[PDB]
Amino acid sequence: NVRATYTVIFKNASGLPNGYDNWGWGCTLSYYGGAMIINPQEGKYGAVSLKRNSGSFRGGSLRFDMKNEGKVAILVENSEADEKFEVETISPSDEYVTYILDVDFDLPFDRIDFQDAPGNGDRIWIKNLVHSTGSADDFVDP
Ligand SMILES: OC[C@H]1O[C@@H](O[C@H]2[C@H](O)[C@@H](O)[C@H](O[C@H]3[C@H](O)[C@@H](O)[C@H](O[C@H]4[C@H](O)[C@@H](O)[C@H](O[C@H]5[C@H](O)[C@@H](O)[C@H](O[C@H]6[C@H](O)[C@@H](O)[C@@H](O)O[C@@H]6CO)O[C@@H]5CO)O[C@@H]4CO)O[C@@H]3CO)O[C@@H]2CO)[C@H](O)[C@@H](O)[C@@H]1O
Repeated sequence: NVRATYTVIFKNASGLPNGYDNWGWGCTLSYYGGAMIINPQEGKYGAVSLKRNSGSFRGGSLRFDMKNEGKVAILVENSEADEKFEVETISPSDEYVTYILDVDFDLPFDRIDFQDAPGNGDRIWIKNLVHSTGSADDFVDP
């Protein structure tokens, strides 16, 4: 079977996704309108860090809808190795945009981070977060 595995982490969020803890820092999270809303603290470069409690992801791509007042760094991490990887930094947008990003990290990852890169407290809204084991080019949106 050469088709990808698509993991819908959350569609509309009314809390953390079942199977995930938050190992984030320097922010508060709220949930409204199906969005996970990150409110980072000024000067903390805060982030949500969704930690898959059991198991890991490998390579593939990350898909999500986001709007954001400031630049957002997308990272993944391997908690066993304590190794992080910067996937992309996304510029501000006042409207939701769908991103599909290749993850070229070559260790498995069990943490997915959305970070307030400028450290200015700019808010971030996320919906419809999905991992695919396949490439962004080959992604068909579940
Ligand atoms: O309780 C559950 C569980 O916890 C376990 O411990 C976890 C913990 O929960 C978790 O929060 C912690 O997470 C780490 C994470 O692993 C690291 O990757 C992350 O690293 C951050 C760092 O904290 C930030 O300071 C840094 O911010 C940088 C930024 O990267 C850089 O771009 C920015 O540059 C500025 C520059 O300084 C200016 O001069 C200018 O040029 O502008 C630029 C851009 O604005 O500077 C920032 C400040 O330096 O980012 C990195 C990367 O994200 O840190 C977090 C928090 O510590 O991980 C631990 C595990 O190790 C327990 O172990 C377990 O028992 C328990 O159950």
